Amino acid sequence: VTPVSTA
Amino acid sequence: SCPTHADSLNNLANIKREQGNIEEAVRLYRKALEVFPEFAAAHSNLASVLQQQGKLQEALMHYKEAIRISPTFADAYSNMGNTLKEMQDVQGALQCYTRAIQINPAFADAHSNLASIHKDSGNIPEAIASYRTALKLKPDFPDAYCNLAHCLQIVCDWTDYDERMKKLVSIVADQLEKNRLPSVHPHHSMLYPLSHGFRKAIAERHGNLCLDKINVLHKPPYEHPKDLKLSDGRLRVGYVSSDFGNHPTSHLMQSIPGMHNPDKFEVFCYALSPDDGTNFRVKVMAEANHFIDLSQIPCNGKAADRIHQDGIHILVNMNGYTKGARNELFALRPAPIQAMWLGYPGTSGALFMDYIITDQETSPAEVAEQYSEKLAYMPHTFFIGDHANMFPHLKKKAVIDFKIYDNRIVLNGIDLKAFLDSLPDVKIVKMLNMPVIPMNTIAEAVIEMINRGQIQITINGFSISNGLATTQINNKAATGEEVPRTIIVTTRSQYGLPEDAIVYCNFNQLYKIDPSTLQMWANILKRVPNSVLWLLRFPAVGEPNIQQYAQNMGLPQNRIIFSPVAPKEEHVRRGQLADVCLDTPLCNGHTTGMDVLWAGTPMVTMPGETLASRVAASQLTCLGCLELIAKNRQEYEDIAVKLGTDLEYLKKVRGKVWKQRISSPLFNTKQYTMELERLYLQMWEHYAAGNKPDHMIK
Ligand SMILES: *OP(=O)(O)OP(=O)(O)OC[C@H]1O[C@@H](n2ccc(=O)[nH]c2=O)[C@H](O)[C@@H]1O
Repeated sequence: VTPVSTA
Repeated sequence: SCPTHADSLNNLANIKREQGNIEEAVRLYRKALEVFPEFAAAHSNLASVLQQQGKLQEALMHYKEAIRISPTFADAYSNMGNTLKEMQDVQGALQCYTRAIQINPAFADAHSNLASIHKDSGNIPEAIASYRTALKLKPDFPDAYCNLAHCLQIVCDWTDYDERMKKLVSIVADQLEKNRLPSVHPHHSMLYPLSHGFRKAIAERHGNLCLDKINVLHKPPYEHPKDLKLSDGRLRVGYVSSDFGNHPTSHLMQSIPGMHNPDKFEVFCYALSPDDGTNFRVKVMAEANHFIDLSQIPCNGKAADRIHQDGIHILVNMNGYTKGARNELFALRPAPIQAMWLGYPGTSGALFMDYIITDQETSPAEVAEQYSEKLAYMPHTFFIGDHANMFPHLKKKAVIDFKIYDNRIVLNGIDLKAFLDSLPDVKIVKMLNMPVIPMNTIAEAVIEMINRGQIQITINGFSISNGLATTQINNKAATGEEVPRTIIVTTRSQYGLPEDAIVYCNFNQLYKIDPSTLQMWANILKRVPNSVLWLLRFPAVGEPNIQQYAQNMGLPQNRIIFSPVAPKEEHVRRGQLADVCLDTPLCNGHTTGMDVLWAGTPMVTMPGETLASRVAASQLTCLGCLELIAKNRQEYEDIAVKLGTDLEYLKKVRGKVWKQRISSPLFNTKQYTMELERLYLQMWEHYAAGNKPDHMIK
């Protein structure tokens, strides 16, 4: 829902 | 027909595989299976090298066969699972892992793999549980240990922290020296005290995973252009990202493709992900000279072809090792110059990347040895944000006096001025300058809306909206896809912050905090009495852990206040309520740095050694606030404490940020693009002169 930089 | 013949060919292929001659290993495995088709281990082995080669469709078929032949082959279930996972079939992958565990309750790997699915889904306690099981079953398990270490990091469990770190470093050291793929992920490697040529080597080693997957395409080197004649005097830049859509990277650079000068540049945007329907994706599509949907071209060879045939001079990697990346495209090397930019905060370690776009404060030349790429310097900061464009309603504010504080009750809105002109008793405090509504009947109606928790009110025909209810008023405005069309009230009381306190905030995800950082903050909080710390439930399960270590450090529960994660616009906006922001030194706030600075909230930072720990300093340098950059932990605490105790100095610094955020180059996307353009042209002049990449440090 709240996007983040992910590996 | 002979099983002993077949067995030999398997042993011979296992040998060719240890020496990384994967090419030949396959040929042998395949002959082993032509001899004896019911050979379980050959099927399994062939499958796991096809998986390395990215030939997942076919690797799966051979795993299925391995199982058919040897139904108790727990190990083959687990690897099939991994193949299905890479094929985006998480449902069926999970079924494989569970099925392995039923067959062999004692088999560690399947437990670990199951934990990996849980981690990816965001359910972290269940991930921890399963990792722990795996480690009980197999106490020497680097993959599971490091993955668990990361989960613990995420929830801020710091049990046996110092010993845990020494072990990670130890595990990586051992794997690097035994020429194995490290268990720590490059995108995590900045969080641990790694021996740093280590971080570079971990990255390098992930780069190799691509080489293996592109070799099977047997593509000859591409013929790169050597002038700008075909491209009509224009330098062709391709941006490659999986994040043209609702993603931090788009919140930083969505305005840039449109700002390129069309006389000298032709801009291609290569999307790695389908249209998510958001305005961020709309804009890029509408403003880039060319927009190319590579999610429709899933084969890496055909995609690289397309890049080459479009005629790109500089290909920009905005992904590094983040989710969605397809570095195989860069490994194929379809453009003469290829640069890392913005989206990934570290080196790629890979040979196929030429430059990293950074700056002198983030990556000083002293530390060039951290990066495998050559450094290319932007003149101020390589960081940029779209806040001027996304949130112009926060360019000016106004307050309500409820007894002159700039952060207790705050109004923002495009039509704020017009509303204030309809009010009788507005006082104008000078700094621009800040209007102050006095406590009249109007002020009370606003406060009542906030207290009763109502959506919105009307006053003199203007719409006044409750800051906590914006997704109900206009959902696109909440996400940052539209500028809000109403006046928006934001108050401390909304978030349970004490009206008359010094508020120190940090809005980053909790994984960026470590026991030293929390110690530092506890120090600051004791020295500035009445102050509070403002953190997010990011994730919520991390909260009780912090509360715990906080009380251990002698801070009553009430000195740290946790809020839920907000929609993008509310999140940026509510930074205005803070007094100072305390930046995590382990891994800085990046997008979050820009977000807190746009609210005009000063931010104390302590630049570490890794790129990721220097970005905040770099942002502040550019803004022109050297007094917020600490040389050490003692200095950090001191700056923070001064800001909390010396109210005159606070007002001065706060005012300086509020002003500089417009007047400095930090949020100026036009100037940024132009600087970036100059940098591109340097890189090209250099290449066209027949040179291999070297540092562009101006
Ligand atoms: O790039 P960073 O490392 O600085 O940021 P992350 O990758 O950790 O992701 C943060 C994203 O989450 C947004 N955000 C923060 C708090 C909140 O309440 N809502 C919210 O949306 C940040 O804006 C950033 O995009």
